[PDB]
Order: sequence, then structure tokens, then C-alpha cells
Amino acid sequence: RSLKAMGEEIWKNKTEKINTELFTLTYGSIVAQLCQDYERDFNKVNDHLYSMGYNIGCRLIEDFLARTALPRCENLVKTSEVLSKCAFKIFLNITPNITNWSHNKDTFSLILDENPLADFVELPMDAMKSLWYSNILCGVLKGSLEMVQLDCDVWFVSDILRGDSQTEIKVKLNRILKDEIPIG
Amino acid sequence: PFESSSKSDESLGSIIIEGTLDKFQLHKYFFIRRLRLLKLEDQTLTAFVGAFQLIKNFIESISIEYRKSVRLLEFKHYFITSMLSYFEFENVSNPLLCEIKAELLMLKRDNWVQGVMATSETVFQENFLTLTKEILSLFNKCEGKRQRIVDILSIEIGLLYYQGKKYEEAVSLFLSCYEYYTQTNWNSIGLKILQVFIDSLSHCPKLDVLQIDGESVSASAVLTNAFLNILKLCKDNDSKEIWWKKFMDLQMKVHLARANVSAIEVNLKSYGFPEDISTKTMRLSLKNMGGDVIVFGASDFLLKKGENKLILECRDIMYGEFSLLSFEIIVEGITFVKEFPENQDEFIVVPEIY
Amino acid sequence: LRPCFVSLIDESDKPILIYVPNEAENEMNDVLKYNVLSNISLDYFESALVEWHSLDSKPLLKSIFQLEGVSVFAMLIKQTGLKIVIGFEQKSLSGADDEFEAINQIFETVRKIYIRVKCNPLLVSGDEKSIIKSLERKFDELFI
Amino acid sequence: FENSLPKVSQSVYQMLLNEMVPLAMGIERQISGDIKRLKIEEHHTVDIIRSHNLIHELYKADEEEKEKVLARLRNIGFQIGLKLSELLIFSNNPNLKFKEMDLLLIMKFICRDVWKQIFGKQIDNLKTNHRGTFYLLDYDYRPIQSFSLEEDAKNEELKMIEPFLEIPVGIIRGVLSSLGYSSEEVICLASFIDRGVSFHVQ
Repeated sequence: RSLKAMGEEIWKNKTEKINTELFTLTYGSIVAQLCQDYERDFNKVNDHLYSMGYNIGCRLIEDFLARTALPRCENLVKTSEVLSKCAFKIFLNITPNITNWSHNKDTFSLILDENPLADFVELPMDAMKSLWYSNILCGVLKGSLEMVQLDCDVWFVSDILRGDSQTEIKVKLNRILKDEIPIG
Repeated sequence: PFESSSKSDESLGSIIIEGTLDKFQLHKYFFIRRLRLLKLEDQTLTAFVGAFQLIKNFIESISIEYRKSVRLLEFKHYFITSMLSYFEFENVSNPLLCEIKAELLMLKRDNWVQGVMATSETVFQENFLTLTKEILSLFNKCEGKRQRIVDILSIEIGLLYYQGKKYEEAVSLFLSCYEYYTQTNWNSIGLKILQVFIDSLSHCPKLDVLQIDGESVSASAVLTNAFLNILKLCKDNDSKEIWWKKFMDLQMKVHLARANVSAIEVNLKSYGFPEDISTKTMRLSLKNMGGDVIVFGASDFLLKKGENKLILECRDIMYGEFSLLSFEIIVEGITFVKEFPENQDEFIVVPEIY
Repeated sequence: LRPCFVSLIDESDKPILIYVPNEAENEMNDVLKYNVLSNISLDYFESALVEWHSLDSKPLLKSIFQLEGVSVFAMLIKQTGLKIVIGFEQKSLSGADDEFEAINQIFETVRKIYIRVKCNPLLVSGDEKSIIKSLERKFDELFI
Repeated sequence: FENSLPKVSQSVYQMLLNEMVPLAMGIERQISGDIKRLKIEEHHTVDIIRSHNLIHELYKADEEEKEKVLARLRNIGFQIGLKLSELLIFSNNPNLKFKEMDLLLIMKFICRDVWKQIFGKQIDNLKTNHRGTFYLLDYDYRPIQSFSLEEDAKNEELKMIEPFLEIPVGIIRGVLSSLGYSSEEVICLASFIDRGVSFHVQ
């Protein structure tokens, strides 16, 4: 009944496979491709990762809505509820936590505990200060939320791989999309 | 009968070991169980060597049992328990596996004797160790395999030759073996072998070089010292490379061709100057403190070669030296067709063609 | 229970890494007396005195020799052709049989950190220095 | 035997596997060496294409550029194949030692375990010419069930499916070169017999 109960409930009728030894090294191999093809550029790789993320998030939102039938969200309470309590539950077997909203509650942050996209990577010295790793997630959280009629913008703040501070993602409502009704 | 004897001997040894007391007299019971195992394995081609392993692990376990300095004398008793077991393994004329078993037994006996002798005939110790190491080296060389232990044994014999003052140095004369342990895969054995070869060349006082080929040279020490400077640790031992380069400069013997991997030079954009275009300024890094050379970076056209950009004087003593490299006599009226075929050789009485 | 040297040998004659604990002080530590045992250890794989039988799927452990008061143990993991050698002295050894399983724990927990280091995606293919540096910081994490 | 160790969804991996191909087309057609879209970032702009238009750009691709694409697909399959084989090493399969003298004994490894790990099922049939040429078969290749053919235009649909086959080419090439060398290895079609793709190796 609750959004915890549904997100845990889909794990009794979801086809599953191993989270190490596949799906970590897929992302690692494509980021190795982007690193070796741009001659170790550290910011264009974020752009191409965010592009491929936007495309996979726009293609993934339909499977999320068909897997559990839910009404269209409207604020950053229901999105902050639905994300952290079923979406990463049924796609990554994890659950992040929500903190650091503003006074008008027009933002929040997305502190993640066990990111399964980067398990024992330890990025080298030059990439440690000018590269973000998990930009496929920021692309997904742009492209998924842009198709439920909300413009959005989702950005990393810090992550464990280069920094002592945790893995978190900042996010702004950036207005609500207007559905276009008439003929003209 | 044999498998039942092995399983029952292991079970009876564990059952006798279940009783805690009288561990010192239990050595005799373990020796009786070992004799019972040895009587069952009286006729085995390779498994007797495994029975020697049944000795050796027990020879490990007895080494686990006695724990004293004076028990080293009991290890001398184990030397007797080697030597009589050598008497248990001497019943062959010549064989492949028995030679390796005798080599392992002689290596264990030599290690026990070297452990005993080093606790406190000093001239005769080197002769007896050289005799035992020569016997073990001949036994290991009498095989279809095992060149790796033979090379380390020959290096140990040459170090024992160097343990007294000797002008005849087998390891230094075996620069092929030095390159076999230095060219690739080993950077601490080679750094001692090259130090021994350089010390033997320092105490050589001769100009009669190696007769195994045409390499008669007094700069063979510098040829080895280039590899010793390349395989050096850091600039803490840079005085050795500086002294070897000073000896190569004093004893010059000028023909050489080095790969110049100890120096790193990077180029920049082509430019022009007054009355001759001083193109291709380049920055160079080096390990040696002092170096002066007429370094010229060649460049190949479609059917020609400039071979320009040389500087006669070089007082630069730092990484990214930023040489000007003035390039007189521009070929093809300074055309743009010339590609890179850079020798970048910095001859400092010996060519280093990178 | 702590080792005196570790060694990883690939399918050629090369060593991937010869790491000793405590390089920071000299303390009468000779890297030379460790590499000679590592050089003869790759010889004594082919010796008929020991053999790694392949009927069990699990890779097994052996005791090839003992020189200079130091006992060494091989781990010729069968499939990828990696040869591993860890060395211990008699004073660390207790001579018991319960320690053998803990030795096998040490062997598999350095094989795990090797396969985790060489499966880093961001390192360039080829024998870099960064695989050696990452291996030694993970080993110094394991061994103070 | 039944190991229940941590896991994620199959679907997000299968669709990431599917969008590795327009990732390769996007990384080649945009190498940044000097209709599309545009997006808004903070003092920053990206410009993208969508996937099916990029597969249609593969339909209008240059011939030498097409094989310049297909080296990258077998390169990325090669990387994930050698690393995935290296993790299989932990499984301690007892079949093989090194250099694969008995080549079909590790063909009995890949069909039993590797295709089970990537695609949830065994390879259903393998036929053996004894010159090293081995004949794979599976009735339903798993990441092309979701690729819908269009209405009565299957001659385009074959040409737009089969550049997704270079990833398992990379898989089996990477698990062979994790065990020592490189030899020739190609694709097939093999129209199935009862209601997908075949592979050749040396």
C-alpha cells in the first residue's frame, strides 16, 4: 500500500541478475571508451555521458510508469518520496536519503549510500579534481523527470571516489511544464 | 596394503598425538612411523621422492618441534637425518628425478651447514662451501631442465669467488648472463651483478677483454655502466654514474650507440631568426649533472634531409633545458614538406642516438 | 602470521610485483635474498617432487622448499596462468595445522585484491606503473 | 550451489546493452574534430541526436566509417569480455589449464556459464567441425526480442539489427584473448526452425 511496500513488493516479480561482474564494468568500459577516444578529456566525457543518460532516462520513464501505475507528481515531496522509496529500489536495489532542502522546499539533495555504478574503481590523480563519474544517473534523473511534465536540472555536488564527503545530487524544480491542450 | 598402511599410519599418528605428554620421546615414535612408511615405499620411482617429501615435511615438522639455538646442533642431527637419508637415496647410478632429489637434499644439507657455521677454518669454509656448491651445481646441471636454479647457483659461486680477492670473474665475464638477468624481469639481482662486475673491472688492472667474441675493449665497463646507470634507483647513486662517465671520458674509445632512455627531449614549433632560421627549439631532461654535446635533430624531406639545429656548447643542467637549436642552411628554400626522422643524437665523446 | 615477502608471477618469466613489508627503514632487509627465492620458485613449478592435481576445481596450496630460515608457499591458480608466492619465517610459524587455513585465507585475499586492481576500468591497457602503485597502497593498507 | 548474493534488475542492463550502439555511433559521428537538438545547463549547452535517427544515420553511413565504427564495438565487447572472464576465474571451473589445446572443452565452458551469466540461459546447440571451426546456435538472442521490425520492410530490418551483433563478437573474442591469443571469428544469421544467430570461431 505504501510506497515502501510497493517498491519492495516489485522485487517478488522482477527478473534479476548479478550486480557485480555485469553492469558495473559495462559503465566502466564505456567510460574507458570515452576517456580513451577524447585523449583523456575530463569534461566532454561528462557531456556525452549526460547526453546518453538523457536518452536512457526518457526511454526508461515508460517502463517505470508501466511497472507501477502511479499518478503524476506535482511537488518535491512526492518526487522525493517516490524516487528514494521505489525507483532506486526497483532499478538498483538501493535507497538514498533526502536532506538539505531550502526554505521554499524548491530543492533537495540526494545522499546515496551504496552506489553500485562505482564499486572499487579508485580513479587516478588527474581525473580526481575535474571529472564526475556517475553522470549516467544525472542523465536519467533529467530525462525521466522531463517526461512527467516537469523541467528539472540535476547536478552532482561531491562523491566518495574523489572526496571525503558523500555521494549527493542537487536538484531544482525549475518550473512546472504546461500541457498544451488546443488546436491553434 | 600400501594405502592402508599410509591411512592407518596417519590415523595412528593422530591418535598417538592425542596423548599430550612425553613429546620428547614421541620423536622416536614419529621416527618409527616414518620407518614403517619407508618400508612400505621401498620400490617407487617418483613416489619415493614423495616419500622424501614425507621425510621433508616431517623434516619441516621436527624443525617446528625443536626451537633453540642449541637445537641447531639437533639440526646437525637432522643433517645426520639428511645424510643417512642421503644414504637412503643414493641407490642409483644416473636418473632424471633422482638427480633433482639429490640436489634438493644437498641444498638442504648445505643450508643447514651454513646455518650452523655462521653461529660463531675460516679460509677453509669458503673452499668447502665452494666444493659443496660445485657438487650441487653439477647435480642441478645434470638434468633436462632447471636452468633458473643453475644460474642463481652459478651467481652464488661467482660471488664466493668475489668473496675473496679474485681477478678472474666468471659473472663479469658472463655479460651474456648479466644481460639475461638484466635486460628484462629483474631489477635487484642485476643491480648487484652489475656492481660486482664494475668492482671487478675496478680491480682488474688489465686490458685483455673477453675472448668469447670480438669484444676487445677498455670501454666495456662503460658499456655495462650505461645499463647500470639506466637500472639505477635514483639520484642518490648518481655519483656512480658520474664517476663511470668520468672514467669513460678519461679512457677515451669513442665509438658507441646508446638508446638514450636516460634522457628525455621534447620539441616545439618551428620559427625563424636573423640570416638563418633557428627553427625547432627543444627542451631536454637528463639524469647526469654535467653534459655538453652537439645535439642535432635531423628532419627528412620527400627526398632530402636537413640534419640541422645543432648547438656546440651546452652548459644546461636541468630538466626542460630549452635549447635554442639554431638551424643554418635551410633546405628546399624552407619548404614545409620535411617530416620528422629525428636522430637527436647528443655526442659527448660517445653517440646516444634516441 | 604476517609475511616477509609476496610475489606475483604471470604466465611469462616476468614478475608483476615483488612487494616486501616495511621498505621505509633498512632494518637489514635485502631485496636480493628475496628475489633469488622468487627466481627459483618459478623453476620449482615444473619439478616432479610436487604436483597440483586438477581433479578438484578449487586451486590448492603447496610447500615447495625452505631456505635461509624462510618457508615459501606457491599458488599456481590454474586457469589464467598466474603464479603466486608468499614467504614466511620459522619464528612467525607455530608449526600447527590450524594455521594452514589462515595461510589459504591470506592467499585468496591477495588474489582478490589482484583481480580487483587489474579490473580497474580507467587504467590504460598495458603494463603500467599504476598497477604496481595501486597494488602497493592496497598491500600497505593490508600490511602496516 | 544456490548463491543468493546481491543483484539488480535485468531490464536496465539490457537497455544499456542496447544503447551502447548509438553511443558508439555518437562517439564516432561526433568526434568533435572541426536534425539535432539542444539542451540548457548552467552557462553550458549540449547538442544531441536521438537513438533511432542515429541508427538511420548508420543506414546512411559511409562504408569505411562503418568498419571504423565496428572496431569500437568489438573493442568494448573485448574489454567487458576479458574482465568478465577474469571474474569467472573466481568460479574455479576445472576444464582448462592454458593456451586451449582442446578448444571444445572451453566451448563447453562459454555456453554453460558465460552465456548463462550475460543472457540468463544456455546456448542451446553447438556443432563441431574438427578443424577448429565451431558452429554456435541459439533460437532467441535475448537483446533483439524488443527490437520490433517495421511493417513489411524486413530487408532494412536485417541491416539495422546485425550491427548489434559485434558486442558478443567482442565477448567471445575477449574471453579467448584472456586465455592467450587472437584468431579469426565471425557472425552468421541461421534462420530459426521452431517458434536467432550463429557464431564461428577458431
